[PDB]
Amino acid sequence: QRGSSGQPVPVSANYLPLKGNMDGVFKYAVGFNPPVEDIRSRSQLLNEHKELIGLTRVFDGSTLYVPKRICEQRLDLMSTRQTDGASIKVTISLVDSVKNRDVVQLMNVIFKRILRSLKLQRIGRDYYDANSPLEVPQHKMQLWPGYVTAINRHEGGLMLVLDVSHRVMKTDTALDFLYELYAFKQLVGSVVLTRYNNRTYEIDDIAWDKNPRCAFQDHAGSQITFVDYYKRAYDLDITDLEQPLLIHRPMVCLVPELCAMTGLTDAARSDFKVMKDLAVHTRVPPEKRAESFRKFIQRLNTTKEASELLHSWGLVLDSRMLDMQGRRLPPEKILFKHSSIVANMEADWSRECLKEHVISAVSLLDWAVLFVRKDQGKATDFVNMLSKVCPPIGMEVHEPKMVEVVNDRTESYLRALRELIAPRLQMVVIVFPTSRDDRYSAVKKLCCIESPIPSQVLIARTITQQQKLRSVAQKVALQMNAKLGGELWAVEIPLKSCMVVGIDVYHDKSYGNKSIAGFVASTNPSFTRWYSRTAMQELIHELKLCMQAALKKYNEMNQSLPERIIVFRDGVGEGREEYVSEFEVPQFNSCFSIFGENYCPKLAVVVVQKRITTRIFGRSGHSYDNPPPGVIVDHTITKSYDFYLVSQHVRQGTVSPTYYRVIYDKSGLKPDHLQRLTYKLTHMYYNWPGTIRTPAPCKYAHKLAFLVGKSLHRDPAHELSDRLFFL
RNA sequence: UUACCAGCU
Ligand SMILES: [Mg+2]
Ligand SMILES: [Mg+2]
Repeated sequence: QRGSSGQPVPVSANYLPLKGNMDGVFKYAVGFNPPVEDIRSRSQLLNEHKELIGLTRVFDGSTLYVPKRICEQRLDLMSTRQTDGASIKVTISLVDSVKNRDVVQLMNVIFKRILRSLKLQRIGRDYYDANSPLEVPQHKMQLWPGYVTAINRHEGGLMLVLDVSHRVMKTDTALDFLYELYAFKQLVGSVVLTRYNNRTYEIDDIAWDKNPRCAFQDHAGSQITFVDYYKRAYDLDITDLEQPLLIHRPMVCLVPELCAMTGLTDAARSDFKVMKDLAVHTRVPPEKRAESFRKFIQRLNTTKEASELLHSWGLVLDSRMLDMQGRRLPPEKILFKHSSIVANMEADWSRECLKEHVISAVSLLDWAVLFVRKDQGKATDFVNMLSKVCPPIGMEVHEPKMVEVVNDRTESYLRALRELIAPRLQMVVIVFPTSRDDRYSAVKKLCCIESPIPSQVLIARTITQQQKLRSVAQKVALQMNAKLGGELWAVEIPLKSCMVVGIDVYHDKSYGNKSIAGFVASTNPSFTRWYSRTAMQELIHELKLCMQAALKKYNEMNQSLPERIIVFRDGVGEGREEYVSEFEVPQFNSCFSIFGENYCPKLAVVVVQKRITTRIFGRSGHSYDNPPPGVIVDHTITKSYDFYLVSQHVRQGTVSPTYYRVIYDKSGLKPDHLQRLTYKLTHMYYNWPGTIRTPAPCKYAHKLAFLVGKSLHRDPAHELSDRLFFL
């Protein structure tokens, strides 16, 4: 159940083993007979009685945890001492000491209280400070240091995972952002925080119907206005008598004039200046992240309340992150038509791809170019450069059919497109003056669904003379050759008569929560051509037909049927992993089996997760740095047949590994032959020459899902299923 | 869309 083929590397991970003083805590169950009545009463009486008997604890309704046995193991109190004056029969019953399963929740509560002791606020699911900000003053911004803490049971033991996060908050006030707007979707996700009390509330509604003159209830129903209360409490005022307000449901009202938005808005997401200004702060190298880790753990063991609480619960934690032994997979041989290039440590061959011929090239006897009269010169020079650069890379290209669209609007483009495309024509390229998503969507709708024509769209800006021409032509020629059903490079995959399948779902709130599911399955021994389908429903029953159709395509192409079927599942949360095993695997097992006669394929189902809080650093001596791409971590953190792989190379900052969780293995593949396989599949992406994060079938499936949900909104035509039209 | 990684009120 463990990999075995790879040279070991020294690595480390942001984890803290917690000492095993677990057995001490004893559990008491509480019982209340006559009134019951909720917590206010439960807290009061339990407080008094159990405090005389003992101190500390957690009591969530019925269960109660205390480190020591109560002075009486069974104790009965008979007085509610409430306003009514009735009686309550308190029944304390000691049960075992603590279950192995139940310790995790207890230490979770304890550590969240510990972190609250340090003055750190809890925003989102994260713990951020509010008195030590890194500040970028250009665009009214800064960063708040943050710690992403979680106590969970991993195979190594009861482990606290720590991770340094940063949360952008704007010095500008919500009133100024509203003035800029003069946006229901944007604010609801953001957790807007108040400035006067430095308290944080997730926002739900943005209501301008209400007015500040309306006064909220307080002091037993007395109506007091917001401005008077804020002046009395926090010593500030609201300048605007009439203003929009924000609503959060626990009736909580937030005033924009004192509210500063956290997070970065969609306009800020698009604006490149904001991203590049933030990146130097938010993106942290590995050495500074290690230094922040050791500063945090030094801070935790020095403050008074935190130091006392840990010894009160009798747990002492290590003083440094965990060290471990990952293994580096050998670099793989990337195979071009007439030469082979072994990728460097950076795992990039973008320069080399320019100078070598593609494996199999669809000779461009004819292709078309649409353009506007303004960019006619741009189109001509681009076509000339493209014709110049193609013969070096093996493709053979002829001069196009050039059509000048009457107007830049998409409708004229469509009117030309219907007449232009023919069964003979292999591809159409399009010139665009402005980058607008609707025009791209209409073009891709015609090209993918309504008519079977692969196509490429180019906005004018990237082709505005200078040295843009060579780079853009060389990075568009390969994309065109990939869209024409031709392969650029290859790697040697030992697996024979295997059909790797990649499933990833793109949750789109806009399109009625359709949960667009991708489905990409190889149809070649060399894993260079693919069959693409997409399943959508309001997945359960469309995956059936997608899988049967893919099996039929493989049978049509290879005159056989596969013995192995490897399924990589993405887009599923950590909680819902068991749901997939319960409901999806048996359905697949029966569904392809029933069609045909006595056909039983193996179905290896592996779940892939990108968003994780685990970090793997490397060292050689004392300095902490990023590990080279291609390192596996399979032991001491992995639980029940999983592993971690680093495959991406980052120019600035640290690497985020990828989690792989084998939820159902019946294929007979070794864990090592699956690890190496999913590493080799990482180089199979034809848009980026080099490695990526997620395996190539899953990345293709994610792009297919994104294209179908964001742009096409329907099923791409079955004619283009064989071609990677979505690249 | 040239292309990869981010009590409060
Ligand atoms: Mg994911
Ligand atoms: Mg593309």
